[PDB]
Amino acid sequence: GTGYDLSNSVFSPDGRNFQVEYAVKAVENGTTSIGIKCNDGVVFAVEKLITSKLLVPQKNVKIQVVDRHIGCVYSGLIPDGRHLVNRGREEAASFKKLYKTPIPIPAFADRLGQYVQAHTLYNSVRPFGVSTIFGGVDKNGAHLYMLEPSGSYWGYKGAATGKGRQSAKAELEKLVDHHPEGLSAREAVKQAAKIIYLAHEDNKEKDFELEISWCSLSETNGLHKFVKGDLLQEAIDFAQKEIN
Amino acid sequence: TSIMAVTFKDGVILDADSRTTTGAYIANRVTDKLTRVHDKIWCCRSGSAADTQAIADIVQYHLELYTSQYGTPSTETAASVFKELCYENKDNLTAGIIVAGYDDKNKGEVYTIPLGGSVHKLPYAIAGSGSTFIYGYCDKNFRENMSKEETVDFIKHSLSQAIKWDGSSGGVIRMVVLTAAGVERLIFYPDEYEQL
Amino acid sequence: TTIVGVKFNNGVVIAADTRSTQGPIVADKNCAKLHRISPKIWCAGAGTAADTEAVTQLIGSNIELHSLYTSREPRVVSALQMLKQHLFKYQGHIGAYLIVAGVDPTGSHLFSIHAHGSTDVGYYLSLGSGSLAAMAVLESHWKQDLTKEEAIKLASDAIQAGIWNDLGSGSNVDVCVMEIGKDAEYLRNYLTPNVREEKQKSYKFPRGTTAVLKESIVNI
Amino acid sequence: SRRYDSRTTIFSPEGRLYQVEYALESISHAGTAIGIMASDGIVLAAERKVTSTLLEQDTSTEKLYKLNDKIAVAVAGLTADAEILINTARIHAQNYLKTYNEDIPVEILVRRLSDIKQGYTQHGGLRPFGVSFIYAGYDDRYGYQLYTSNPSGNYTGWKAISVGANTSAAQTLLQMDYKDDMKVDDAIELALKTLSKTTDSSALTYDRLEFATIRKDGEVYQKIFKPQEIKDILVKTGI
Amino acid sequence: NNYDGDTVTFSPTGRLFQVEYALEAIKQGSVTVGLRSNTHAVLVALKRNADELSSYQKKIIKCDEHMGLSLAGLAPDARVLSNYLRQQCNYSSLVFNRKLAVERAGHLLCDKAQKNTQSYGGRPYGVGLLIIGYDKSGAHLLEFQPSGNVTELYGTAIGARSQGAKTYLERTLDTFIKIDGNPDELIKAGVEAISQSLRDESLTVDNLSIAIVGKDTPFTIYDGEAVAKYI
Amino acid sequence: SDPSSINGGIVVAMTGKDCVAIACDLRLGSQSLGVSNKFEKIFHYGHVFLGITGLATDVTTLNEMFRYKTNLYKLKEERAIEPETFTQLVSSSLYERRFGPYFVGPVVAGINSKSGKPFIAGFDLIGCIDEAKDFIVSGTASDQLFGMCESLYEPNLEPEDLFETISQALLNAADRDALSGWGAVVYIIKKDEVVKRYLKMRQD
Amino acid sequence: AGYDRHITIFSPEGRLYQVEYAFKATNQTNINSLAVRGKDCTVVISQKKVPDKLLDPTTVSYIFCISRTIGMVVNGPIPDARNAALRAKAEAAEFRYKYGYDMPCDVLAKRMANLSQIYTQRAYMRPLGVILTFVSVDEELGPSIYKTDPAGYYVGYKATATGPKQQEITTNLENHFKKSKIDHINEESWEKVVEFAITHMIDALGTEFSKNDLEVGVATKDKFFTLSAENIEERLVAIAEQD
Amino acid sequence: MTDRYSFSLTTFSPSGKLGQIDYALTAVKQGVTSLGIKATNGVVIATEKKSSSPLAMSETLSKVSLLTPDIGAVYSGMGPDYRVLVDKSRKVAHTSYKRIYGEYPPTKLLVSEVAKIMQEATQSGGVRPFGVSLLIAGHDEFNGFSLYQVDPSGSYFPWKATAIGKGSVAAKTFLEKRWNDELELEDAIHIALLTLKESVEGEFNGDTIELAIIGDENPDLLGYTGIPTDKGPRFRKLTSQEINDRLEAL
Amino acid sequence: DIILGIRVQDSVILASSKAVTRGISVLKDSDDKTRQLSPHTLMSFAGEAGDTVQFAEYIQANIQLYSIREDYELSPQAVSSFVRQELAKSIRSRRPYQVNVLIGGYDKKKNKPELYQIDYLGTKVELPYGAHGYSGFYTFSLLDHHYRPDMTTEEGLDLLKLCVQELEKRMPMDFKGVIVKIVDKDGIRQVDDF
Repeated sequence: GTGYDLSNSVFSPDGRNFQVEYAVKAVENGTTSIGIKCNDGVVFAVEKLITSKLLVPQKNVKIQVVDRHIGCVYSGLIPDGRHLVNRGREEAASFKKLYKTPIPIPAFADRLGQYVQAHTLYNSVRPFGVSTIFGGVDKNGAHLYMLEPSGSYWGYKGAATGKGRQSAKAELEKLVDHHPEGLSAREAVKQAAKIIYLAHEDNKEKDFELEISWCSLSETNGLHKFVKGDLLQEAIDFAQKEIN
Repeated sequence: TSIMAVTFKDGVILDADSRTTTGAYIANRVTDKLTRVHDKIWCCRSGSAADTQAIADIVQYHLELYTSQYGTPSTETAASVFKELCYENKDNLTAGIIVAGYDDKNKGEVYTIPLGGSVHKLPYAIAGSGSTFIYGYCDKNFRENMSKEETVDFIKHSLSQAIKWDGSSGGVIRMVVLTAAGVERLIFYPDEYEQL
Repeated sequence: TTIVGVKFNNGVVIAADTRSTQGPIVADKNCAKLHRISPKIWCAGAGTAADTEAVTQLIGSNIELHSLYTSREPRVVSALQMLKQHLFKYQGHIGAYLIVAGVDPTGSHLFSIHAHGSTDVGYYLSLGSGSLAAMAVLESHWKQDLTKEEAIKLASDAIQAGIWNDLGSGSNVDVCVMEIGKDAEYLRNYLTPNVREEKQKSYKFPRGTTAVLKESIVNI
Repeated sequence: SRRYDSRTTIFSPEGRLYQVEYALESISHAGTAIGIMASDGIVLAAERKVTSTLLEQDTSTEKLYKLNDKIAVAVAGLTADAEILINTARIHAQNYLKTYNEDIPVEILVRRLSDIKQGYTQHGGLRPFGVSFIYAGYDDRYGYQLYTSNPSGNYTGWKAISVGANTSAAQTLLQMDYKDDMKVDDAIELALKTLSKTTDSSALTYDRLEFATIRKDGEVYQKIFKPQEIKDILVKTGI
Repeated sequence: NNYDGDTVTFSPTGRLFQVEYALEAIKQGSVTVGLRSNTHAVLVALKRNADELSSYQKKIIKCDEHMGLSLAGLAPDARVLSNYLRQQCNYSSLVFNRKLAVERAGHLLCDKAQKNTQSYGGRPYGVGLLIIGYDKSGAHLLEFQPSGNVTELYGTAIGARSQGAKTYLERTLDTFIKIDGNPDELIKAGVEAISQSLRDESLTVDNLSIAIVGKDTPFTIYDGEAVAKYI
Repeated sequence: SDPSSINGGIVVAMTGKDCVAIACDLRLGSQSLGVSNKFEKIFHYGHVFLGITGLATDVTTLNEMFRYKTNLYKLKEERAIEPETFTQLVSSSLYERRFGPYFVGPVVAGINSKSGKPFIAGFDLIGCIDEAKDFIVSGTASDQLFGMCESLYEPNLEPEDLFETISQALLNAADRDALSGWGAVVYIIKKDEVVKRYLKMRQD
Repeated sequence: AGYDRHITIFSPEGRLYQVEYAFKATNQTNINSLAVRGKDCTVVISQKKVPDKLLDPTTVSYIFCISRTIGMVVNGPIPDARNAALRAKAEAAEFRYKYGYDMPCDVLAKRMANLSQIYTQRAYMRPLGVILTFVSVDEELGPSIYKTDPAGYYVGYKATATGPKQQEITTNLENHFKKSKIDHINEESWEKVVEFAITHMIDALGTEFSKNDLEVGVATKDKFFTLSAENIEERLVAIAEQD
Repeated sequence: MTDRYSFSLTTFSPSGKLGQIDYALTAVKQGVTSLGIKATNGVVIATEKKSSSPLAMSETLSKVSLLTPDIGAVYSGMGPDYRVLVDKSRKVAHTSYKRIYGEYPPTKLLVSEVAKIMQEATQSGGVRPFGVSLLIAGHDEFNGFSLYQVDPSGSYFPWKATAIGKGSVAAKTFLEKRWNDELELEDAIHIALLTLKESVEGEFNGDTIELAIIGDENPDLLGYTGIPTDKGPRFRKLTSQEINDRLEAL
Repeated sequence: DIILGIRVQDSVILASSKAVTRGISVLKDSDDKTRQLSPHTLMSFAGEAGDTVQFAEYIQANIQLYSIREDYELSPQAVSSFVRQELAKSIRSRRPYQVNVLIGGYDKKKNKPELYQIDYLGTKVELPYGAHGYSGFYTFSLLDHHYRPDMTTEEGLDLLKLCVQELEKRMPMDFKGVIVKIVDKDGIRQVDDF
């Protein structure tokens, strides 16, 4: 459908906002990132493609923390994701200043959804070219959400985005089938690494670095922390072992 | 005035006299100083009547807006909203507030917000002009986790002395009992508490 | 000024005197101090005469527009909220002390608003210089379950106490009775206990007593 | 939003303002208005375009307006746009009286409106006013003055001018019969004769006519003719 | 195509052409090379002149005693970004008495550059920057792009023919990353890298520009006779 | 200190039998110094008369304001403003500046062209409509006029008898006020005509 | 120039095409809903489609609790539905603050419909492609259904349906009201009204329902609430019990 | 993010016509018919209420609305525009006139304010004209009963009787034959119903038809007693029962 | 501080003191406290140190701008009405102009002289003879005694000599004489032998 896709706020005769649909095409080109909701927290994993050996390992972090209990991972236009996360940090700080409590994840997800959606209202602005998997632990459990360029978001047992989303979603579905009682935080980290490695088979042309993050009540006391050192290497070893 | 809030085993009781004075004249002798800012969050107002009423109206609007968006607030959140208004306008609004509320997880909570705009969580709180005369009595007699009957008897004794010694305090004693069973309103007339 | 409101078993009655003073001088001997905010919501104002007239006229405009917007009979609470929020916004510079009374689909109401934006609910109220004199009568004679006649007599008697005992109150008694089921009846000059007596002599000057320099006809 | 902008305030490749030319074309389809300046007064006459037996001619004042106790204007083009300018003209006339305690000179009032019309023609991106005015007024300096202004913001002084439909025919007729030493009563005839010839209807009748005069107590009066008064002069003038 | 007229339009394939065109402006600029060891970070910039009657336009800009950057593309945009970077480094010192971290400095540029790629009225910065600095975490090197993407690297090159220098750095990565406490040996490595990007010219005293920052070395720029020994 | 007492002056309005009377003194001064004996304080906007007392700068400012407002009213309405409508126009205009108020006390007087009944109304400096059926007073000598008008005035005075009453009330009140005097002007307003008269009075 | 189809301005036929296209956006979720009024309650029944196994069904809701007494079911894209819900929640709270009493459902429909009109006149703002159905039990009017559409139009309803199969549901409601000759469902409790609404949703759509296929909101005096999956299951059991 | 439509979307075409005004007037022509008739002692404004669905409570959607107690308006064209435009008219009736002069505006001045609102949309940047034509009927002590039509362009004219909307041409022809300067209000209502009966295609009863009149003051609708100078609204809606009674005698 | 003005049959005579005093000493004894607003309109002013000249020169620019714009000289009535409005605007502004002015002009259309006294509040009054501040306390008794509308310019100047002599005799301050200007049908001229 041409003619109606040159502007951001225009409905096509079918009611479809094409520019937002084109923004989704930007997301589908990004590196695959997933989020797994465990029985007491959430786990985030992102594939970081190694463009060249000259990138210093472990410095180009792509998972972001908001306040202290929300972690955000996104795929698509990385600058757009940072713009969205910068707003979330402002929204989270504003909520804490006025209400004194850390912003609830369902409340935070709405704050971001209103912002992302507001970018589809006017033709003087462009839609976000990122789908953001975000979540954390709040007063009433763990929450995992996923935004879209249109501003739509839902709660997920496990979310996947980026180029390997179709591959990753297959293994996320297997996790919920095999573990309906709830997956443990430590096992979720190992499974998160395995899913990213499997999803990378859609990007075999280039090497990648796995980055994991997670926020569990029992293990981080409800705060968002990165996987590093021994725990990261066990996940990498497990992911390679299953691949081999 | 004389406002008071006492946590007890099943929840929290807010209490106050009913007299408001403009000098020696009692402008209204049956005032209701207990204000509902949310279903199970109530506040006691002392100081300027215009300022406290304005703050209570704005806080109720904020907590109503909070509930529609982020679920039911806690008593700590209600006190936080009070602090921002009382603190960000401390040079204009001469308001001292006692916020008491009930929620299932934390049971009864009491927050006092003195004239400065700071927030203090307390087992029991007393404010108003008449409170100064019962600082010693309340401290000696307050106990943790008293029953509803003991707390009401404790509050009746406390306010009867605050009413006795303060000219700017008197009238009927109005209580609001916040518990899991709901909100209960009690009133005690001078013939009931004056000869305790 | 003397103003009283008396809630009775099926409505509310507000009364006021009709004397307006500029210091010790009586500028208006028959000022109407009861103002409409809507057909069945009425306001009586003490303190500055201009602000009470002006504040009610502004709120009365907004009540009418809001009533047309919502297609509903105005609430006395809406008048109270917009009235107190307006007064609070000006931090007491608008020296309007008001008794707002009326009937709405939710019953009969009687509030008093102070110049600083504070409000109180009551079954009988009084404002003005004669408030203490009027409240003495209200305290002595008010009772639960007053009939319309008892309330009108009590309200008028309370105003009379201010008229006789307060220098700032006098002349006549204005009464407005708002009952839940029927229209508000404005009893202008309900009682006129201060009718002036005949003068001892007639001061009709004989024509030509005044000296005139020039006479002219003015075009309209 | 840049794609939807029509670029109102731009020059044509041959140095013309497109929207002002189109606004003038709009005015050429409006009812004719005629102004004639006589030795002892000014005559403003206009032809109502919208007409029906159910239209209230008695109070349908839509082309002749009073700006002051001394100035009036006849309007051709968008009636809605004119009333916006009419009210600013009235306010300006009172602002001048408030400041200088004298009645505003006609040229000063005309210049202010023409400056308002020109503003929409050069900046702001909004469409021009589609109204032409004929100002008839009096002041101590120049006496009886007759001006006309158009959407472009240009204004000129005239002895007899017509705006609206059939200006070419109306102007030619005025050229043939206008005598400098003529009285108002002759201007009453000339205005009606000119309209009766350039009117697009079969005949000219009192229901189609707006008519006003400015004439000299030794003080200038404004008379906006009521329908019965117009009907009287139409018989006297022989139309 | 009609999807490249403004910066607020996605193409049917999800591409922002106006940003791609800004990236093309960098490829027209002269090659500038960046590399670092654990102790020192070095910028080597090839400077170009309009005519042999003209001076060579400067490529290295100093933001602090501990931070600086080289540019490729629209020099006026570099001044806008370098001035903004100075203010952020300035703000950190005044308000915190804290040297702005190079990583944090890069993210501040990323946030500023992105704003022009999402709202109408502005344009992407048609300049790529190599930011080097030394802070309490060691030497750093960042590559900034008009799209807002900022990458921390061992070494890199931007500008015309930068692929040759970039390819050399990849082969030599195992070597120059170990040059600790020997500033002049890094500069030789960088100069040898940028020499791989020369097409029809040779480095000269006036053509070449070098900068270095490290543990004890404040950000210093070598131009003219100063770089005579490295050529 | 008090702006309303700097320039002095007084205005009085009385009602009769199908006629209104409005009168004022002609003194303008600077406290003790009398500057002008021709400073008229009564202005008409058609068939409605406005007498403004108080600060002379505010009296002049409001005259040009109400001329501005009433002139625009007659262009939009195509009819002259009636005394009752004008009374609210004055009231709102004075309140529009509650916190920057004009130090003036106006007195509206006129006969409604349609109903034909006399009308007079008074005001404070911030616009309290003091509508009276008998008489209105303003200015420095309001105390004197109140007692003087309250005794002489009687209902339903003929236009000839009303002139004697209002003029005598004005002259005797002005004679006992330091800042008022230097001649007075009386308007006798009837449904069909208006008569303007200048009174002989003490020039000290 | 084809401006008329891209911004809210009149076309040569006098039509606002962008508003017409916003109506098409409402049906893109393929969710059907209906609202009925009882004697003292209002019930909103909405289809709940969760084809994705990774979704959390608890969060897939198109019914919003605007106020304590007012509820709203939206038809159309969720991002726009949440935009209207947040604005409605802000409007209702502001109304209570300014005017001292809870906002009536009809006033909120009017307030939200006036906003939709502004988007339909200003070229800056696009219409929201959502249809908002406000339900409550007003303090004066009793049970109330008010449906707003992207054009800025709104009206009260005896019972209303929305979605692709709106016509099919409406005829069933039309016939039922024709035979009963009354303006409301004559039941004293909302459990029977919910069972009534679910039965005609089943009949009109001709599909069996499970507890996960429905999302139900009930408006009563002084409270609007949404039924949980377990509460909806009880209603489904009763329907299968023929009573 | 900012509002970037600071330019006018209504502009003169090479033929001199304003495209958006003409299209706005077209939307009125497909609008539901409405008419007004001015009688010697009142004005009657009528229209038919076509319902979106039989389940819609048409009583909740009033096409005839009160602007001031003595002024009422009916529309033809786009319903939403009339609703917001009426809200503006009621507001400006207070802010611009009543709050200054203490009394409600006359019909001529209120129509001018409404016309100014419509004209502003015809020249201001980033807006389209209102797609409604209003028939505003009112009374004032100096001009008496008056009936005005306001167009999307902001132009307004006074009418003895008029009809706007789908059947305007047929209605206006009918009104010309029937209208005369001797009509009483009871006769105008009879003529209004007869004219409206021709336009309506479906059911013709009190529920599908909406009438309002400006006539004698209704002190029973005033809501209070004791102020003789207050005499009550002159604008009155005829309830469905009242219309149905007159239909039986039609 | 002396500002006097007398309107005679054919002209207006404005006299203003020459002294300028700043605190302890007299800075200047030849100051001209007047501005020519138009060829036939003259404005004398007195008041606070800086306000008098800033206001007078600001007024003169607007009157000059009007004259060039319409190629027409404002009448003295219009100029005084304009000047009064600015003083009225300022008296209730952030920093009022504390300036008292006399506006004497010749109306070439009515062929009559005009004298207007406006104080810093904005109180415009037309007088046969005017004065500002305490200068009118000493002079009005003489002017009330000797003034007649039909005086010639020579008689008017003789009357100003009496008014100035009385000011010299009884007023404590030394105002260093007066500069006298006459606004006539022929324009504005200064009397040097006074």
